[PDB]
Amino acid sequence: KKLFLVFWWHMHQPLYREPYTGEYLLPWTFFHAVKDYYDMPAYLKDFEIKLNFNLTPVLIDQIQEYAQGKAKDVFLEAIRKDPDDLEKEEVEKLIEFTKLNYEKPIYRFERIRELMNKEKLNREELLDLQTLNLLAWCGRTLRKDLKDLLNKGRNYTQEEKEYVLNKYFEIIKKTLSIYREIKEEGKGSVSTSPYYHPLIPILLNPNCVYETTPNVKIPDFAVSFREDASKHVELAKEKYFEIFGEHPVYMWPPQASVSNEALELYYEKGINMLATDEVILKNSVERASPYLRYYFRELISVFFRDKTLSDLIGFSYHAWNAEDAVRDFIGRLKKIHESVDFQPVVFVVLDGENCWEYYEENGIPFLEKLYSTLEKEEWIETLTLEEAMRKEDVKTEVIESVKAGTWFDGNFLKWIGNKEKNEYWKILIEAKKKAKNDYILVAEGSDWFWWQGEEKAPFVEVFDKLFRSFVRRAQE
Ligand SMILES: OC[C@H]1O[C@H](O[C@H]2[C@H](O)[C@@H](O)[C@@H](O[C@H]3[C@H](O)[C@@H](O)[C@@H](O[C@H]4[C@H](O)[C@@H](O)[C@@H](O[C@H]5[C@H](O)[C@@H](O)[C@@H](O[C@H]6[C@H](O)[C@@H](O)[C@@H](O)O[C@@H]6CO)O[C@@H]5CO)O[C@@H]4CO)O[C@@H]3CO)O[C@@H]2CO)[C@H](O)[C@@H](O)[C@@H]1O
Ligand SMILES: OC[C@H]1O[C@H](O[C@H]2[C@H](O)[C@@H](O)[C@@H](O[C@H]3[C@H](O)[C@@H](O)[C@@H](O[C@H]4[C@H](O)[C@@H](O)[C@@H](O[C@H]5[C@H](O)[C@@H](O)[C@@H](O)O[C@@H]5CO)O[C@@H]4CO)O[C@@H]3CO)O[C@@H]2CO)[C@H](O)[C@@H](O)[C@@H]1O
Repeated sequence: KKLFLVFWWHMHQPLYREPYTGEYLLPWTFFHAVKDYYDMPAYLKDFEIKLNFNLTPVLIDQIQEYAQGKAKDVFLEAIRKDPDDLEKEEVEKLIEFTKLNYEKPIYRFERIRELMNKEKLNREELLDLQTLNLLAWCGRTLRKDLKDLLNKGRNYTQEEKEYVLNKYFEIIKKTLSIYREIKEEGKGSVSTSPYYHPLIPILLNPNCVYETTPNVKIPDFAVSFREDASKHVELAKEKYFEIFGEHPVYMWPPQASVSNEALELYYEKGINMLATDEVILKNSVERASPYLRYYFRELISVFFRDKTLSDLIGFSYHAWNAEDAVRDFIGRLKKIHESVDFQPVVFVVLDGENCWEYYEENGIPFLEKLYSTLEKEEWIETLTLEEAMRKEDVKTEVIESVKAGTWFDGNFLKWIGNKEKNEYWKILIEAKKKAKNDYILVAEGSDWFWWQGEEKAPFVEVFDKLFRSFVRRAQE
């Protein structure tokens, strides 16, 4: 009697490339590529487990541009420059970026504390500021290789900074290939999402938000987004085919977001399985175990993730010692194993790149110990998405209707419903009536709405500039 454990690590970045200047206005794709996007599937070279990955097509597009050397990244240009050539604005952005990340354990360099307590920075201090920002984002693979430079902690030279930069781009150049390799070798399945990570249920039917928040105000959706929702899925299939050589049969719905109409669209586009959140299961069916494979109207398979286990990794274990955390996780899995007489399927699904920066040493002690311990428990079998879809010795159930929602409180309020987020939908609705190209699809990404209408925070004005630029470019 095994416990079937399925990790599904979701990787995504919205499009940071401004269409009039061609510049990447934030560096987050670069930094998560060098820190997480190669390294997370690279664990499979050292550990004999299965791990699965979602790659959004807009993320793939950007990884390709960085690998090809065509991304003009304005933040990275300020890192690369000799400090004598830095503009004041570039120094301010570098300071602000450091202050944003200052308390994360991956920024735990004593020299960073020294630099942020200086009234004025000279050339050698700016070089350290540049290089330590780079090295803070070092991934597991190069943390071994650059150990000498990482332990120095200070007094970096321009030659050393450039050496780090070169190694980082080598990692990026190898990134799509490792996903293809682990897929071909049967070490994991790779899924994708509708192209720019939109909220498919709202595009199909904005009235679905009322199934969970009846009091919400939404704008007048005077134009149909139903064909765009189809296009997000179809273009994603095409990009996935280019990279991996088949049409994707698994997709991760952005924000775990589903609805009856969205599940029908996924089915019509040939998707055979997806996962969503336990809250939607609880919202939709009174008696429902999350350890079964569900069939929605016998059209498409659905798994509901184990929210507790996913949130332990996403929110709890960064504050723990690595062995405390792994013992706790294994203990919980054992309690599941002993709590039922069938073989449960346990889906652990969360973002694959956003939690590690809060862990000691980028979560490498935690993941190395977790994966080492998992692979040695005879009662746990980690599965690919393909194996979880096809496994016969699993329990199964039919469901006929779900209540539309997301993994954020089961509802859509993080993307719609207040004055500021509604104004973005209004801009998009008016833009859609006049849209001439696929930049309207870029503007439909969920990320723009997530950041809008929150309390002010550094750099979020850039998301607004991007969104509004895509909206304008869509009409030309
Ligand atoms: O603000 C202070 C904050 O600091 C830390 O949080 C940071 C976190 O450690 C880091 O991983 C990242 O979080 C990312 C995350 O990695 C992504 O996967 C993504 O999270 C989504 C998540 O996977 C989904 O399950 C869903 O999360 C829901 C939960 O299911 C709800 O239970 C609720 O979670 C709260 C949880 O119950 C509490 O124990 C507490 O830890 O706080 C949790 C969040 O408030 O709400 C969330 C939805 O917010 O949806 C997620 C969003 O798509 O995205 C995350 C970032 O949004 O960044 C965190 C900094 O924001 C520390 O862990 C926290 O305890 C602390 O409160
Ligand atoms: O009120 C302020 C706010 O403060 C804190 O947030 C700040 C972060 O700590 C800080 O790092 C920075 O956040 C950056 C982030 O680091 C950067 O990577 C980028 O985020 C990307 C994700 O990396 C990417 O995966 C994708 O995330 C999706 C994800 O795929 C999806 O599944 C789901 O989880 O939604 C995510 C959002 O759509 O896209 C985002 C970009 O959209 O950009 C971030 C912003 O620059 O800045 C934060 C704000 O200052 C606390 O986290 C927070 O709770 C407080 O609300």
